[PDB]
This record gives sequence, C-alpha cells and structure tokens, in this order.
Amino acid sequence: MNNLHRELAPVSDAAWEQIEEEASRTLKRFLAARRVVDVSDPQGPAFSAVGTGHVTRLEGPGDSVGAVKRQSQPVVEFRVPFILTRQAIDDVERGSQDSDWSPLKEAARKIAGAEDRAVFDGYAAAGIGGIRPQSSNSPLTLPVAASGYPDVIARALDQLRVAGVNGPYHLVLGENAYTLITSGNEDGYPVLQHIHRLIDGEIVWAPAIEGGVLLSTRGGDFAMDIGQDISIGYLSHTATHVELYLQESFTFRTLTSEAVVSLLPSE
Amino acid sequence: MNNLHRELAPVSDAAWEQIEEEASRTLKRFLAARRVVDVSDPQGPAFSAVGTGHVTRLEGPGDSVGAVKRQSQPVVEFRVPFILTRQAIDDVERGSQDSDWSPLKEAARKIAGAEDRAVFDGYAAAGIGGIRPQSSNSPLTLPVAASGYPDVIARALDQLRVAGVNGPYHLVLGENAYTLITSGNEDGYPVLQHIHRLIDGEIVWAPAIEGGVLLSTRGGDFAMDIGQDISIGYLSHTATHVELYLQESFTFRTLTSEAVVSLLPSE
Amino acid sequence: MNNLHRELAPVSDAAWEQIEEEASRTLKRFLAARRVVDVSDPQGPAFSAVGTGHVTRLEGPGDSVGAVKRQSQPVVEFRVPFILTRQAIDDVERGSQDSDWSPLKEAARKIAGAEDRAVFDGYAAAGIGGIRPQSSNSPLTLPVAASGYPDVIARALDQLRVAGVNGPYHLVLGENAYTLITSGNEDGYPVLQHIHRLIDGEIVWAPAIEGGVLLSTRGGDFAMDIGQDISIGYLSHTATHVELYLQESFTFRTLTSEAVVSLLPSE
Amino acid sequence: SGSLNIGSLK
Amino acid sequence: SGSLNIGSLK
Amino acid sequence: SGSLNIGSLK
Repeated sequence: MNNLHRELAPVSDAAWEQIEEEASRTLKRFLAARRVVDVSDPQGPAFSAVGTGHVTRLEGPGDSVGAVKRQSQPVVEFRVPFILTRQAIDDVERGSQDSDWSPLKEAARKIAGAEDRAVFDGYAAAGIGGIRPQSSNSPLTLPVAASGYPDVIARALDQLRVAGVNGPYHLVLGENAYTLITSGNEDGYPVLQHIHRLIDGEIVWAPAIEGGVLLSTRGGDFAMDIGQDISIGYLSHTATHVELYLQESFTFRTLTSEAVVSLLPSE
Repeated sequence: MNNLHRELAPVSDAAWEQIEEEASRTLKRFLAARRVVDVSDPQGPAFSAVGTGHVTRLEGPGDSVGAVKRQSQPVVEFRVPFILTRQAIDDVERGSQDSDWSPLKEAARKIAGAEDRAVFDGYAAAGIGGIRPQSSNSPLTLPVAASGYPDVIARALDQLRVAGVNGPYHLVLGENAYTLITSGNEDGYPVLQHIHRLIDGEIVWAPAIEGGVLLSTRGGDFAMDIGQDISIGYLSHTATHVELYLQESFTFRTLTSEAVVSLLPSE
Repeated sequence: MNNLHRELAPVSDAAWEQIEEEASRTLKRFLAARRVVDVSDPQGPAFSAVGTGHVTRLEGPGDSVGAVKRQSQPVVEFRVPFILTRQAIDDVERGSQDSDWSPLKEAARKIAGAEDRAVFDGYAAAGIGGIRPQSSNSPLTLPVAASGYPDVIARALDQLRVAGVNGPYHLVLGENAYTLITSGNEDGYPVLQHIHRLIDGEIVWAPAIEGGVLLSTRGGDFAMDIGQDISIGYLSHTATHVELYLQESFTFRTLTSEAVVSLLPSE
Repeated sequence: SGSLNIGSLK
Repeated sequence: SGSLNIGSLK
Repeated sequence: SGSLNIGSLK
C-alpha cells in the first residue's frame, strides 16, 4: 500500500486495466509540453525541491562570520478528482466494451491543460516562470491568414540564429493557429511544404495554449523534473459512485531564455 | 581545481599539512554539537535543500485543479576568513615547528561557535529552529552550587521518562556550568560520581552555549545534514600575507521536541 | 603550462567544461567561412608564415651575383577579451545550470565576425586579399524580391561554367538575403526548390557579411592555413571578475580568382 | 506502482 | 578534496 | 591543449 490506496477501491482488475488504457491514450493525445521539453525520469515521492545553484546573502550569525542560503525551486503537486458510476466499473467484468469513461477523459484534459499552461505560460504560485514570459527574444504576432506564416516563422528562426542558438527548431501551435495552418489557403499556395522546409519536425498541437512557440530542442534549455508521473488514486466511494483522482508532481525551469521565441495570437 | 582554489595559494605542501593538522585538532576540541547529534556523511557541493515531507495549499491553477507545494529547509553556508603572514608559511619548509597559526585557531573557534549556536540556540535567518527553543518540555534552571546538580538532572531525566523517550541520556554543559561541576564541593559531597551514575556518558563541554541540555541519543531526533564539511580555501595574497577561509555547508532539524530538556544558566 | 595560462585562473573544472561547451556551440553556429573553404589542420604555435612560391628581384650583392627573395604571407593573430563575474563560475560547482555566459557569447560573435570578414572581404593590414575583392568574374547585384533570385544564381553559375570551373557550387548568403530567400513569396512561386535545384548544397548563412557569394568547392581554390584554432586563455582576475580571451591564429589565401562570383547587396 | 508511465513524448 | 573530514564525533 | 577543436565545418 502506497498513498494511492488502489486496493481500497471497489474496482476489479479488468476495470482497472481499461481505465489505465483510456487515461494513457487521452493523456498522450493531450500532452504537448512533453514533446519539446527535457523530461527526466520520475524521481520518487520524496523528491521535494531542485537546487538552482545560486545563493542569497544573509545577516551574519555573529563575529565576522558570513552566511549564504542556497536557493531552490519547490515541487508542485496537481490533483484532479473525478467520479465513476460503479455501473461502468461492474459492467467491465460482464464483458462490456463501451463503459462510460467520460469523467476520466475530462479529468485527463484538465490536468494536461494545467501542466501545459504551467510549463508554457507560467504558474506564479508554484514559482514557475514559464517558457514564454521568460523569453529574452522579442515576441512576434501571428498573421490572420495562413499565407503569412512562412514570413513570421523565418523571422523567428533568424532571431534564434542571431542569438547563437543551434540545434533542431520545433514549432508548437495552439488550436486556432494549427487549424488555420492545416486548413490550406484558397490561392493554392503551399505554405505547409515551405513551413516543413523551415522547421525540423512535425508541428506540435497544443490545445491548452494560444498563439505559439518556436524553440530549440538541442537539449539543456528547458528542464522538467518529474517527481511523480500522472497516476490514478482512490479517494472514497458510495453505493453508486467511486471517487478517483489524477495526480502528478513536478517542477519546471527555463535555463536558456534566448532559445525560444513566443508567437502571439493573431488579432 | 574546485571552488577552494588551493593550488593558487603561495603555500607549500608541508605548510598545508601543518595548517590542516592544526585546524583539525582545534575544531575537534571546540566542536560540541557533533557529539550528541546525528551527523550525516557529506552530501557534496550541489546539496541545496532537505525535504521536510509537508505541503502547503496553493491557489489553484484553474478549473477544479488543486495544487500543493512541497516544503523544504534550505542549506546554509558559513565562511570565516583569516590571514597568515607568509613568514610562518615559508618557515615550515625551513624546518620550523612553532609557526604562528593563531589566526587559524581564532577562525576555527569562530566557526565552531557559530555552528554550535545555530544547532543549540537556533539561527532564524537560515530557518534553523534550534534544539533548545524547539523543546516541548519545561526548562529547568541550573543551581548556583554544584551540590544542587544531582537534584536538577534527576528531575530532567524524569521529564524524559514521562515523555516516553528512551535511549542513552547525555548531558551537555556550558563553560561556567562545566567548571562549576568539575571543580568539586567544599563539603566533600561526591556530586560527580552521582551525576555519572545518572547520565550515560561523559559530560560534554560546550564553550559556545550557556546553561546546558539533557537529551536522548537513541537516534532519529536531531538530524544534521552536512553538505560540505569544514574545509580550508584560498582568497587572495599580498607580498607579506595570505587570505584563507574556513567554510562549511549544512542544515539542522529538530525532529522530536520531547527528547530534550533545556537547562537555563544559574541566576 | 603554455601561453594560455589556464591553471592560473580561479575557475573550477566544471566551469571550464561548461564554458568550453558554450564557446564551441556558439562558434559553430556563427562560423560560416569554414564551411566553404579548405581548412588545414592546426600547425602549432610556431607557425609564422606561408610561402607563396614567388620571388622578388633584389639589388645584387656584388660582382655578377644575382639575388631573389622568396615571398610569403604572414600569419595573423586575433584576440578578443571578455569578463566573467566569478559568481557564475562558482555557481557551477554548486549545481547551477543557467550561469550567465553572455560575455563569452559576445566575444565568440566578435571573433567569428572578424574571421569571416577577413576571409570574405579582406583585411589589408594582415595582407589578406579576401575572396570577393580578389574575384576576376564580374559581380552581380542581388534583387529586391526573392522571385528574382533564380535568375541571378543561374547567371552566376554560367560565369563559373564559362570560366572553366567545375565541382560543386555553393551559395553563401548574408542575413538580409538569407531571410528574404527563406521567407517565401506572396505569389506562390517556389523559388527555394528551384534554387536547390541549381545549387549543390544547403545555403550557407553568414551573419558577418552583406550580399553573397557563389563559389566552387572542388578544392584547391581557397586555402585557410590554421596555426592555432580558437582557444580560451586567461589574463587576470579581481575579487569579483575574471579576464579571459578567445584567440586564433591563421592566414588565408585566394588561389583561383575565377572560381568565385560575388553577389552585391540589393539596392 | 499506480503510475501510467507517460514519461517523455519527444 | 580540501576537507578536514571532521565528520561525527559521537 | 586549450583549443576548442572547431576545425573544418565542411
């Protein structure tokens, strides 16, 4: 028994397997920051802070003794609860293949959105700066039409090159920008082929954010330290419902501020 | 080369050996808290914080997502500089055996006193509570005469026993209390033999503190996490002097508040 | 110990490794001439001149004795100093991953720009003619719009073909020309695919120069003799700063003047 | 135990 | 390197 | 010793 009191839940093994498969699929579909960010192996439940290497001067203890305090970034824990109806859970053992896992999918969407917004836009309460607000390059506004995309991307690339940043360049686009770029132009311009000539991978789809980001994936610029990966735990149950939750524990740091350019949503 | 730029100092190998021997001797004579406290092995220069296991509720990121921040205690660094005259250093290679290492001894005394006062009386700037102010037992005042010592110690022991605390019981006394207890009584009372019948070790001498402490050394109550042990580093030199420093890096936590009784200095 | 007195710098091994990694990355991102020019292996610190094979007639020593002096091109040394704050250096040993290496990056940019401008535009003081001013072909002006690029490149290629020059043909473009060619056209013309049909490699990005160059990389036309590759050396330090420098030692000769066509920046 | 082992998707 | 290795004196 | 060994990038 660990803090996820899974054995206390009135949930059969087959129902657990189906729930885990659904959660993994939905999270992999929704998680965008993990595709362009250095993700460490899970460091365990005891992992509590990451040392930044910097110090802060203190008022001295006394006679000619100087003191400095080491600085660190704390780890944050995200939890999202959801409720299953106990009819979907019991139907699995009876051979059901269309049990209602919608609350689990909504919880997965919520937690993935929270994680993505913390990594990209920042979470001030947890001490997470965010990739975009902590960029030293000048932000660029996205165009209204898709034909304007090759012009912006190129300029963004130039900034990276002028900053001395190397390595593959990856583009992350929000829902509106992604659907605008992928829906084609009515003038027959092949903007998609030109963009894929400029960028070094598939365009990443990010439902949680607005606008976009062009960033280097050489490694060592954006560190995501994982204490606990997303896992399912049990809270309580009634005669007709079961309380579960999705939980993760992580911290994020931006190490190189010149390795990312933030694209603002079009006006 | 590490942060202690020892190879940049105009100091010969023999002088380094003599300096290290003197520092080790003086520190072992002056360091008192390390005799009654769980001291870990040095954890390296990167060691920056210790996780306490507790969490603090945050304002949520958004839609039905709850967040908690892990709590930790930061590591503190103590540095004390001292100056040698370069005549004592050069005389060592010429066969000197009475080179003046007084500044080194004074620096060792200063750093040992700072460490002891942080561990026993607390250091608020570094987040160190201290053993005595974080005691849940009622403090006892020490007597004016040595004959009163067996009465106080026994009562202190009773408190520990009433608190359910087990394990060997050790007494740490400041300079005045130690010299009063060891100087004998003029009535022929053997208070020392009675005290050694009550306590489970040698009395610890603590020049840095006033009063005393009676505490259990069963283990697991007072944790001293060492990042860097006391070491000698180099700062700068002139034609006739060398700047060195003594440096240590640690954090201290009191885990069991009922396992110590603080004895106040006599009035 | 060599002329780069690295052991005298108050810099730890980890800080040295991080500094060298950053310098290598930034230099590889900024160095453009080395991608289209024959670069020799480093010939050592004693390498002082390169013999051109030609002679100059002298006034004779005396009775019916004729004298000729061998001609050579001297080697030039480039040095760029920069200052680090000693807080970034010391933080590395404490686990820092975002130490400020901006002065190093600016020095790398400066030295790469000086090297590139010497190789392409020439450096009269060092006796370096330069690739572009020493071209026997007629220079071509670049167009204002990207659509005009296939017309110019083709004509430039024709010049090479008319000159009897063979081998792969490579295009080097300055920042404005590169960003204009890569930003696409608003008429849907695929100028990039046509250009890559005409040229025999990736377009080289040269932040140091204006305009461009189309040149053959068959080998034996542009010789860069390296005495000392770019290296980091130490000058001096204060209590809060360290003086380092980036240094290189080389000479450059253009051997075939008909193997390059210089493209002038657009007006 | 209990984790989905999503890890890195890069 | 450079430490005095005082450690624990208990 | 001390060089970055950039060499040729062709």
